[PDB]
Amino acid sequence: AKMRISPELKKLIEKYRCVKDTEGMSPAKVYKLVGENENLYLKMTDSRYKGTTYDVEREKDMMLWLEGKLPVPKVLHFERHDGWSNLLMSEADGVLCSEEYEDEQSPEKIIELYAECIRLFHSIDISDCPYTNSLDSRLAELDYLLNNDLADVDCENWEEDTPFKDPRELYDFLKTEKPEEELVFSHGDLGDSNIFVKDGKVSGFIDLGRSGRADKWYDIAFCVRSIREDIGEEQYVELFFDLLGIKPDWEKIKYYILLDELF
Ligand SMILES: NC[C@H]1O[C@H](O[C@H]2[C@H](O)[C@@H](O[C@H]3O[C@H](CO)[C@@H](O)[C@H](N)[C@H]3O)[C@H](N)C[C@@H]2N)[C@H](O)[C@@H](O)[C@@H]1O
Ligand SMILES: Nc1ncnc2c1ncn2[C@@H]1O[C@H](COP(=O)(O)OP(=O)(O)O)[C@@H](O)[C@H]1O
Ligand SMILES: [Mg+2]
Ligand SMILES: [Mg+2]
Repeated sequence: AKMRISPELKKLIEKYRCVKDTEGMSPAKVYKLVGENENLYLKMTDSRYKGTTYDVEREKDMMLWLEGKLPVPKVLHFERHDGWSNLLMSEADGVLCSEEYEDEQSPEKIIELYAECIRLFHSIDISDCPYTNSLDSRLAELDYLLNNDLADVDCENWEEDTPFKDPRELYDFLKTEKPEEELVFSHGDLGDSNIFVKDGKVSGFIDLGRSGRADKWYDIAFCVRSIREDIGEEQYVELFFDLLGIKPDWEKIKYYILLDELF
């Protein structure tokens, strides 16, 4: 248990000036490798999350599968060293969505980007998708996290509208209100922190440990959540739906939003 990376990987990143990310809120460790000819990225999770949607090991699988289907990083190196899952990947092409609009009067551009991701997602053949993240599987995983204290139940940034007075109240609810599901490709954590844009078009997706099959409303819900907080104006949510060309199923949007609360 040397705590981190193997020798080989150490040699591989030597040439680069390692810069530790400070944005990622997951349990994973992220490092930007500032190189001469390019930039590389190293992401790693410890053994506690092995098997879970946090496991970069799983993230690596989806990264490989999605190649030639979505703009994802190139899997440059992967290893399981000392109970850790370490992934070396290519820098996402484009500009981090969040950064690209971090301060602009571009509400419409954001919404457009979100709707493009959704349509784009729907066009992906999940017939051979490595993982399935159905509600059943997710709740089983949530249950696991809570039992092993792998979830931050006290100090997380919760929605101002989450009723529940404790973890199990919410778990129970999710377990009781499971909505009907209609599998489609799902990112798992669709936000301006995991999406890249270029020339006003999506150019890349990262953070894939939670990708796989799941209901259509999952990602839709995530977008709505960002939108309502990052651009206060009920009117901009209606536009997002106009672009997706569908009516909102509020009951399901609320559900998937709550589902993400303990992750
Ligand atoms: N625990 C680790 C996870 O922490 C965040 O996830 C949390 C969301 O950030 C919270 O939502 C807040 O941030 C949204 C932007 O996404 C805003 O729209 C919203 N108004 C805010 O309440 C939500 N309540 C809980 C969710 N677990 C990271 O995103 C995710 O990558 C990381 O794995
Ligand atoms: N391949 C990549 N190219 C560019 N930036 C990346 C890449 N991988 C990670 N990052 C950067 O690091 C941040 C955290 O990485 P992410 O995979 O989202 O970890 P977490 O699961 O904690 O959110 C991202 O918001 C992004 O800024
Ligand atoms: Mg992320
Ligand atoms: Mg993540």
